[PDB]
Amino acid sequence: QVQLQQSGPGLVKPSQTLSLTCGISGDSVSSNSAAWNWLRQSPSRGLEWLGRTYYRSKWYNDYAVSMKSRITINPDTSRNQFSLQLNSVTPEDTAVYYCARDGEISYDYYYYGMDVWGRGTLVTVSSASTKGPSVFPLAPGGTAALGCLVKDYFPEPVTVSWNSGALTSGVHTFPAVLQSSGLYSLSSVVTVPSSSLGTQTYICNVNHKPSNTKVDKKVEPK
Amino acid sequence: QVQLQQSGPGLVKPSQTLSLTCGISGDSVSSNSAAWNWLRQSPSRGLEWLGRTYYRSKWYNDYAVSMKSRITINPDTSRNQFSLQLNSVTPEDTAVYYCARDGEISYDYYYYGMDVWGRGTLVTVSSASTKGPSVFPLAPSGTAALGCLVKDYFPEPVTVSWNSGALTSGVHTFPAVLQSSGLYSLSSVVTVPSSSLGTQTYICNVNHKPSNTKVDKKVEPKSC
Amino acid sequence: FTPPTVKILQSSCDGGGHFPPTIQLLCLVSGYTPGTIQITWLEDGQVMDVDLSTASTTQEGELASTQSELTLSQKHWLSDRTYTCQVTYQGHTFEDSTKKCADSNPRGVSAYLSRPSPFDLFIRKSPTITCLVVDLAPSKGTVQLTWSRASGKPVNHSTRKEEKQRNGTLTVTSTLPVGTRDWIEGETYQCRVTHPHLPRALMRSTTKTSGPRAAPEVYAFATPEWPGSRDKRTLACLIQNFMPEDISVQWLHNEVQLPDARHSTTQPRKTKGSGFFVFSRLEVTRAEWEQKDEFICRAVHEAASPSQTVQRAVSVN
Amino acid sequence: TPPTVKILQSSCDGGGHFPPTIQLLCLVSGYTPGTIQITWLEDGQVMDVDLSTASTTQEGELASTQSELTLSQKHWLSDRTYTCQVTYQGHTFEDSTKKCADSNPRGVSAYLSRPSPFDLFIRKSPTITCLVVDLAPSKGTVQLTWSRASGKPVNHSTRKEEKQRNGTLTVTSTLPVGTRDWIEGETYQCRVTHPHLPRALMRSTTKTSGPRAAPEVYAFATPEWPGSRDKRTLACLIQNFMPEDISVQWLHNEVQLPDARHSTTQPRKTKGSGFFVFSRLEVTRAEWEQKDEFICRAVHEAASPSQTVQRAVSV
Amino acid sequence: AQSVLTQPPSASGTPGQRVTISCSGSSSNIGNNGVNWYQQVPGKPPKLLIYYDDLLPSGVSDRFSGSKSGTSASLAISGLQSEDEADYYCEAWDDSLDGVVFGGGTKLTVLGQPKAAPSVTLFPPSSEELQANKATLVCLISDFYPGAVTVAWKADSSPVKAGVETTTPSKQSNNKYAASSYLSLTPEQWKSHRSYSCQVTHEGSTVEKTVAPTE
Amino acid sequence: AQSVLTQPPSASGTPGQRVTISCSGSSSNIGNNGVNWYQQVPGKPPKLLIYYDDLLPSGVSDRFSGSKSGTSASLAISGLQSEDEADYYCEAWDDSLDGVVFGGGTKLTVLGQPKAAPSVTLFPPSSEELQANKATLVCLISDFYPGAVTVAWKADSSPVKAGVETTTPSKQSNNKYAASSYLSLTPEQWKSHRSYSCQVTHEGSTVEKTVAPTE
Ligand SMILES: *[C@@H]1O[C@H](CO)[C@@H](O[C@@H]2O[C@H](CO)[C@@H](O[C@@H]3O[C@H](CO[C@@H]4O[C@H](CO)[C@@H](O)[C@H](O)[C@@H]4O)[C@@H](O)[C@H](O[C@@H]4O[C@H](CO)[C@@H](O)[C@H](O)[C@@H]4O)[C@@H]3O)[C@H](O)[C@H]2NC(C)=O)[C@H](O)[C@H]1NC(C)=O
Ligand SMILES: *[C@@H]1O[C@H](CO)[C@@H](O[C@@H]2O[C@H](CO)[C@@H](O[C@@H]3O[C@H](CO[C@@H]4O[C@H](CO)[C@@H](O)[C@H](O)[C@@H]4O)[C@@H](O)[C@H](O[C@@H]4O[C@H](CO)[C@@H](O)[C@H](O)[C@@H]4O)[C@@H]3O)[C@H](O)[C@H]2NC(C)=O)[C@H](O)[C@H]1NC(C)=O
Repeated sequence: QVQLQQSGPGLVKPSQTLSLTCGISGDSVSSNSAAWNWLRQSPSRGLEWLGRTYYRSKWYNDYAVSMKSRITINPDTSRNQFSLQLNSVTPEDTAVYYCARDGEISYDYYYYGMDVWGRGTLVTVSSASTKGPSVFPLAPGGTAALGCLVKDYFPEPVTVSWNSGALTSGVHTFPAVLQSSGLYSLSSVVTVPSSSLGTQTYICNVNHKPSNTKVDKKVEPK
Repeated sequence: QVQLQQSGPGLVKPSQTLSLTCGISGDSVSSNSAAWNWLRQSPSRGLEWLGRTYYRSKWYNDYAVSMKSRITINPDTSRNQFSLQLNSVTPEDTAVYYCARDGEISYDYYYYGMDVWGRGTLVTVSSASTKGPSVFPLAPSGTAALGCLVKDYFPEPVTVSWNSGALTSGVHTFPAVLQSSGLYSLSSVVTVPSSSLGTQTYICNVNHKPSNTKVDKKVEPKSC
Repeated sequence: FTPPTVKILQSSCDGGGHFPPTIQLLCLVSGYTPGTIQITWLEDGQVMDVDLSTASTTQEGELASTQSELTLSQKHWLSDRTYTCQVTYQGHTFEDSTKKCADSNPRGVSAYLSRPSPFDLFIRKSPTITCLVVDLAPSKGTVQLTWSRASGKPVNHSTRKEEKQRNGTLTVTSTLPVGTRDWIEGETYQCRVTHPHLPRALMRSTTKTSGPRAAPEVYAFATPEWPGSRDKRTLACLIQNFMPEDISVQWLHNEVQLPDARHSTTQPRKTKGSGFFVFSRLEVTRAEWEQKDEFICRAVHEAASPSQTVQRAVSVN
Repeated sequence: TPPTVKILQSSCDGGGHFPPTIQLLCLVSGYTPGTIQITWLEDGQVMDVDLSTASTTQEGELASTQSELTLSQKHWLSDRTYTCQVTYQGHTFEDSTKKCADSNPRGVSAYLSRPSPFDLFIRKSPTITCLVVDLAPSKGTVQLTWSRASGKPVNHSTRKEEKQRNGTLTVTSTLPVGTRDWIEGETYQCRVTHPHLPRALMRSTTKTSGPRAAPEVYAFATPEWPGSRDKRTLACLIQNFMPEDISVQWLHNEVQLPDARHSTTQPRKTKGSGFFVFSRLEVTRAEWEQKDEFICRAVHEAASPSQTVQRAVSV
Repeated sequence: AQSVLTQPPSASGTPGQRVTISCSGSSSNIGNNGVNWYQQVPGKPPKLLIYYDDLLPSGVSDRFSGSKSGTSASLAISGLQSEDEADYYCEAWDDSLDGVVFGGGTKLTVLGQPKAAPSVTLFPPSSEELQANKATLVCLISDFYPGAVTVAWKADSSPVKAGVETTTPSKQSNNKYAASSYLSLTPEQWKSHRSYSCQVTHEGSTVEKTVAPTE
Repeated sequence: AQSVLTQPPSASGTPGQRVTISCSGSSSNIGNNGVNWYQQVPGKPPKLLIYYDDLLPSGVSDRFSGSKSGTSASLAISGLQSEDEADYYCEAWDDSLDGVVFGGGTKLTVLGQPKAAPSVTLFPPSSEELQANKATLVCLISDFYPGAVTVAWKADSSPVKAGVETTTPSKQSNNKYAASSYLSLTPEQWKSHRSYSCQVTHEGSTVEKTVAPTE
């Protein structure tokens, strides 16, 4: 197997430069016979290719051109990773960014496709300061459902697990909402059918990365 | 237009070592997709492969058994040439030695053959003295014919040329002969019309390489 | 007053042959009488700022030596640029330079030169040859491609395409029109390619295949019904014993030449003993079945006569 | 503090070409002074000290020893490893160095066959060959191992490693496969390890997945062509099968003819669903009258009930 | 501005039939080079389906097919399913740009799916957040079909025309939908009213869910 | 002791016929690998004729053909000419030896060439060489075929016994043979006799050229 892992900030000020790096395992950035791409997706501009870097007898780069005047892709061959750097951002540069592996399949070969991808990373372009969530747990015949309320936070991944993610059964984390004063509000639901009210204890794990907020609430009835 | 020049001593004593050099013009020693071979030919053992040197991602060597104990072929990237060194020779090592290029003939490729050779060098194993030749003119009295006698030399090349390479028409260098004495004698004749007798002199250039002898003699239409 | 020697040394590679995270280049000017000695670092002939390098002079006894060091990221170095180190002493200019070393055994380049189709050469009477080169380093403007003729006779104007490939290669193709008689009467056409990366220049040659020309013998087919399965029918052609291999083949319908993508035609293949053969298949359709039931399989070949063509046909009666 | 060694080398020129002699330099730096011993190991063994030569500079507390070895371009390019070993106060410090490895070498190819329908069905002893070409010309370095998707053991393989004339190595191992196991799932896996491989290679083969369709046969004869009375050619079209793997033979007097006597094509793309091939035979006088009948046989997976199909033809 | 390869923004299906998606381009991309297809089930990353016009890789279903003629190409999905609703993307290598070129996207809808009512779950302003001063009325809806749900918040029997906001429904991995609505609140204007209601509408309509501070 | 590959020592053809030469190996060489043929006109280096099993390199006459089956191979020279008299060598690469392996050679003779009698030219001891007190007689024998000759020397009317040494004959670029005989003497004996004679006998018939002191 091969695997790609993104990382970087999710909030960039206008006019500043985004940086996101993509580490890989199961292959080498410096490898012949494959190539390393940065792509992006916004609902507005669809799915959009940005650049590529790869090594043969030398290091080569291919940019979108499109925008070649703001972009640098370039590999860190020691750490076995490659990094995208995009200058002078505006809101249009808000997207989910993907790193991906363009290489061959086999046999006949010569044929390339981007067959390996990173989870994606949400980068948002704004002046607005990054606020951490205010989190309120709430009180819960067929079944029962409780949950945590993650309130008023800026730029959003905001992912939530349950007691370090041991209960995956009947769990719905809802998308968020923009307010008139733009800030996001998200809420989650976990079900247990009455049953153990006092046998099972529930701590919701709330992750907002760009504010460094990990504060996990234990939900109690009443 | 690849080309290969051999060089090295014609004469080598018993138990000492032979050294020959092939310089390469038109390709490189270091070339991928080729390989550089030594072979030799005695009348007695026929045509026989010795060894090969080539560069893939490092330098590699391949030798025949038998020679393997006694032989080394080394590339010199400096002057673009490669060379053979054979230890402890005996008279059975007397042969003409040939350097050759094993290689492409492209298209489909993968198929190698030896498409390019050097002219050969005669390497003689003897405890005996390289001796330069006495050289006498052979005088004229068909049309006309005159000669050069290259007498008592060891070991063998003895090449001859008439008027410094100028006249190649009607010229025959004969094989040599060994007397039981052990030296070699050889003759070269040119055939010329006697209508040309009185308008120029003719000169025989003999060069015995491993005596470093070059001297010339002139051919005189003798007394009166 | 020894003219100073200048020599550059560099970070080496680890035990397994790998490169280190940075690459240091140390310029050494040794063996000189003191004075002004000015070191300068060029990159590919350009200057880079003095704040990436440091200088150290040491005067021992009568002689003198200066060392200067420049640091490079692995990436810059593997970007294969020439770095020059250039000293100024007594109005003279000395220099030594360096780039990374050549692959000892790299790939490697393929060059294909086509002969013109029997179709093209006989029918359209606009025959062309193509030169193709694959697996060149993906940098444009370095490759050079020239056409010749063994007779040294002037050649037509060719047309070039350099195209950068998906797998980080470059493919160049030039195609040439050839004098339509000149092909038939002798005439070797030459294609010469040079690149700095190539050790020798690449020459590929092309010409009329010398040999024992014999004409083709055609037979037309179709398969009996496999009824109830769909519609239509399938038909194929066996054309054989021709010499040399060069052959074009096609299918018409009431003098309408059917697109190449319609019929699958094989490549001329050898026979045990003498001759070559091809086989070509065409699946017809029920519309043209009734429309006219005749179908023609034509072979253009050098040795065919009169017109260098042999036709033939078939239907279902 | 302990000191540190780095090695430096003579460098290639503008054109990126080696010089005739490679100098390697050990720099031990940043230490307490006193006893400093430097050894040079070639390939892990001590060297003749004559072309190895040391020296030591100091200012105040800073102290740096340097040793220097010269190599010929030939020795360096012989792929040897060079270790600089520093003995200081009864300890050892190390740096080794090798020629820098190629950036874009080719590179090695590996091919894994499927067995033939003939091999499976008729003479029931199928096999697959994993073939590896363009390895470095040195033996005993390579490791080739067979294995199954099912975790079940494998039959013994056979292995050849044979030096090619162009300076490569071709290593080839064939594995007997179970004539049953192949038909029920069963992916076979071929795996090669060599020092010159960045990563291990693996190829894996199996029965081609798809909608099995039997072959259709059409035999033939040619209209006699002038000047050859005694030489007549016979054809077989075989179409719309699946998967593509197909064996084909010809039978005179109910005996299989040498596979060299006829010529089949490679199963190629149909425009529709399926695959097709064509095969020709060329017969003569003697064959004319022995009996005149000729079998064109195809062994296919979906062929039934016995996994073959044969059509007969004559003249 | 817009993309390079052209593909129709919408395509549709019925659970048994076969639908194709169009991809048009130039010679610089589809003509001289091969075409790839990708499937995107959003919030997830793209997954490769077809490569060099014809090919299917490991872990892919053969009902997925592809074709190319000249400067255009087609992706054929046959015998559809529920999870087949996805954004579908084509791309080729353009050698006059030196670059990868994508398609605009084609959203693939499958109708003939049943009509499932929503599930309206409500909660009272929590144990905390009252000490935080103001509070909020939270409504969670799930598992419906169309994505057409409109809310009118009614505090007591009186509808709230200000202080409210709603999302636009977002897909679920079993191909149901997800919505949420929020009403900002001051506990003064909370405990000065008696009861509450969510009031959804799913097509014709569904009913609400109601809670009061009767702990 | 002899080559690893075996070829017959000699082969014969009549002009225009088709002659073939065989080469027998094992599987480690001829079985597994391609076979080359080289042609050698003595004193000149071998020249490649056939490569891999059947392939002819540029600038090789198509009269030259080759084949390989199993563990052995054949070279077919078809439509023989006179310029084809040569030594013919086969070689293959050997994968048990990791080495190139050669055939012992086949000398091909083209039979039924016209019988040609020698042209003898004989030279007297030079202006020099008599000081140095040794006199040598030189008989050069020029173009003769079958190619066996016998030489006797004559002092006046009598035979000369010792002081004589003779070439074993050598083939030339016109495929006819050359030779030479030498007579060692003491420069008194040169004046001590009236005339000296070289007599060459070739097939039946003897040529004699003869010279005498002073002129
Ligand atoms: C990187 O990717 C590039 C491009 O993506 C790859 O380049 C490909 O390399 C192939 C071989 O190196 C090329 O195939 C060749 O095409 C030649 C000419 O094209 C044909 O023209 C003739 C008529 O003149 C027709 O028959 C064909 O249909 C084509 O139109 C062929 O002449 C050539 O040689 C043949 O080989 C076959 C198979 O062995 C023989 O049976 C036959 O005798 C013949 O000599 C071969 O088929 C391919 O075109 C080329 N792609 C291009 C140019 O766009 C690189 O290989 C990739 N590099 C790496 C390192 O992966
Ligand atoms: C220098 O050294 C050697 C000389 O010995 C060369 O060796 C050859 O290298 C080739 C290129 O990699 C090898 O080509 C492959 O051969 C394979 C196996 O042979 C076939 O096996 C199948 C199944 O048993 C049979 O049906 C066939 O008749 C053969 O027996 C092929 O499987 C393999 O695959 C093909 O590639 C072609 C490319 O044209 C495709 O068109 C085709 O569809 C298929 O994918 C391929 O042909 C060759 O075997 C090998 N020969 C030997 C004796 O080892 C080196 O290449 C040389 N190295 C250099 C750098 O020049």
